[PDB]
Amino acid sequence: VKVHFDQAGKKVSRRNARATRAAKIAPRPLDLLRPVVRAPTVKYNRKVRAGRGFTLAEVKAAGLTAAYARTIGIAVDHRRQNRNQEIFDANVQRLKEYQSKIIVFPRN
Amino acid sequence: RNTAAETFKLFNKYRPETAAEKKERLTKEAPKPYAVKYGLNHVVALIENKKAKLVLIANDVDPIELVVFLPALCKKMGVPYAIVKGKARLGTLVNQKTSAVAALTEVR
Amino acid sequence: SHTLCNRCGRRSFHVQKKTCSSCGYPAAKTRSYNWGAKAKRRHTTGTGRMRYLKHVSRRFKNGFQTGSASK
Amino acid sequence: AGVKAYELRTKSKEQLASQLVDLKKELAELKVQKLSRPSLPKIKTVRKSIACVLTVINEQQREAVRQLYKGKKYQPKDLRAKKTRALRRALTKFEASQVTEKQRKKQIAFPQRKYAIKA
Amino acid sequence: GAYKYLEELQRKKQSDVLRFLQRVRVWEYRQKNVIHRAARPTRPDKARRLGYKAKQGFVIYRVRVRRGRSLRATAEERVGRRAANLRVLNSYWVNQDSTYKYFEVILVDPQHKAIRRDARYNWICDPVHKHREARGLTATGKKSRGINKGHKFNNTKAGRRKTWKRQNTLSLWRYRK
RNA sequence: GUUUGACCUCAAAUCAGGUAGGAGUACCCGCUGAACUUAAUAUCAAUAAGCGGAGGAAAAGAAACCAACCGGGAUUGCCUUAGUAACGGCGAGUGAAGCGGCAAAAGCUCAAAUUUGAAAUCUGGUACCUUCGGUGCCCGAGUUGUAAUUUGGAGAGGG
RNA sequence: GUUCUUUGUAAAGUGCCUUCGAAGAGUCGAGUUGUUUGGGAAUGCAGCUCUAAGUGGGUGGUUCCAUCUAAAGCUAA
RNA sequence: AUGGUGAA
Ligand SMILES: [Zn+2]
Repeated sequence: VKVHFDQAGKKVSRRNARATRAAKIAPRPLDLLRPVVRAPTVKYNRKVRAGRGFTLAEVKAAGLTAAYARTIGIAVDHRRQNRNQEIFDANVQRLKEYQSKIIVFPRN
Repeated sequence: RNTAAETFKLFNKYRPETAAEKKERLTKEAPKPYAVKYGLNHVVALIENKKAKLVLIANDVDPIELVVFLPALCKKMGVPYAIVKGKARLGTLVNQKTSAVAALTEVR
Repeated sequence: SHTLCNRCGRRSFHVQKKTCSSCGYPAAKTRSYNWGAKAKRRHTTGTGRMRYLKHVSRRFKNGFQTGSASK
Repeated sequence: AGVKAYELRTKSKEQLASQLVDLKKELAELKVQKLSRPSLPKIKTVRKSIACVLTVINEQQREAVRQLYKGKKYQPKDLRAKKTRALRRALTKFEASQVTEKQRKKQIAFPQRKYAIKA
Repeated sequence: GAYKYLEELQRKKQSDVLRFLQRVRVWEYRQKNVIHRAARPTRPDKARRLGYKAKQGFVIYRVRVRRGRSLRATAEERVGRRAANLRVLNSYWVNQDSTYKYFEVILVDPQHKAIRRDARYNWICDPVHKHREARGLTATGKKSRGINKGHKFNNTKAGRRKTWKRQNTLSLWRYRK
């Protein structure tokens, strides 16, 4: 029989790891900008949730290269379809807002 | 009998630039070259493209599959092809152990 | 009927069979089984001198450094 | 009384050998006389001196071997580090950091930038 | 790539030339030991796609297995038991007989400086890959284990023992649900 | 030229560089593999024990996937899905998975497309240097393919 | 940050025009005999005979459709 | 039942 007596210790360790990652990668937010996705399983279709990454078409509409999006903390999914237009427009607007808000530190 | 010897002697005047000759030329330097063809891959690439003008195929290639299909393709493309013995002599004239093929395009 | 064993000296070497029932001599692999809990504890490392294994932890803690202190 | 490493190391090989022979003779004499004394720290002192002399001789031999094998690769295993078998394997820093040309070009083209997101 | 023609020829395995070659090669192999070295693979098209390269370090073994556990996996384990210092990268059938099957196995020498410095192939030098054939991590081992995506392999997606332990081991939290 | 020089195969070296044994085994990966107890066979149980191989984690991992909606989108771990579907003397019992919520997220490398206007690649020996390696030279592997771009997420030839 | 330095007709990509653009075979699969499994229409796996194609093939839901490109490999959390 | 031991 397994008992999760360590729950508190695991939570503390996770918090410490998050703090260490924040210290290491301070400029970044420790996560990646991700799209807004409508769920399958009509029982949950009305629910709107995030996705793995933006599509290649979405990246092209945003006007940046896929590799540049990868290095600028934008998650890109190369296998996601584009069978909707409202979601595509929302993702494009979100990507544009994120790109406008971000500031890139130069080597100077 | 003597035909093979004469062919090998003629090919000895089309010897590919060996490592020593390449090093000597580079040192001296510190109108494209014409030489026989040895690599099977690029020989086959020239075949079916008609850049090849003469082909000799080794008769004692252990992977007989490597040479069974070559005569058929040569006949289909009309490129003069023949069977040749003496893989040791082929290697000597190619500046390698063996080549299994000897093709020529820019015959003077 | 038995005799001292070179590998272990447990005095469980059969003359008529030329083998040790305790440690499995002269078998290349030392005899061991899961059902023998007490035997496993008896034959497990740390019961002997551990001439070399003792300092492995110290060497790891020191990082396998080389040379000498510069005072 | 006794000997010191910083003094012994300055002597030559022949001098060290002569000192070792003399100390061995003294140790033998003290062992013979042991049956006529209740205490004998002198024997312990000479034993420690002999041990120090032998250690100095071994160090001199090892440094001579190291000088002989200096520079040339594939030196005798006795000089190589005994870190562990698992560390003799586990390819060294250069091999581990080696990267293919395609990956190097991709990384140079698109390096991982650093950026804050507040404005 | 000339290897495409060789692959196309090998696709029609029932050709007269291929039958001749197979019946010659089986007899030729029957005169040699059960497991032996080979200078180069007899199926370069297979070897190239399986990852074999002409550079130093790679080794080719030919192994005969009695006909009548995957035969490829058994051959890989047998060759690994002999070539302890080698890592069995891949294996593939090359000939068969009424009572014997012939497999050509490609292995890599992790101790070779070429492989060690080859970033594209130095991954096998990791000790985690030691005795890869013994754990069925090769293609044949994975196929035998049935670790593939899809409903067909749901019950063995992460090992039968692991899934049994996970689905038959009770778990309790500090606060009961 | 009844020599000689090459390639292929097989052998010898107390020649140079190494590698594998075994132990340990709580966790991992495969093979083999029982019994009592229960409504040979379901069940016990794909457990007990035996065999082989790894690390600090292992395995798996970026779909020939999940779904039938205006679709999702590596693997792994937890609540729920659930004691439901389903299986099963429909009894006794066995028994999941998509979706939903959270922890952490990173994708890449080849067979494949002549470099043929230049085997350009790489292993090893020696002399040096600023020695987890670099340069000059030599030797060897390699054309039965070592170099470079690239894997449909595409990609390449020209403007 | 000290700043040491450099090169090289340097390398890659973006947008348009534009000519091309090969998908891993004794392998999937089918039939048989066994192993395992509560496996839904004996699956997963092995032995046995056969073993196919490229705008083609695999998995599913109604004859038609939806979805991916296996039979090669690596990867911390 | 599994794995080993000695043996007129
Ligand atoms: Zn013993």
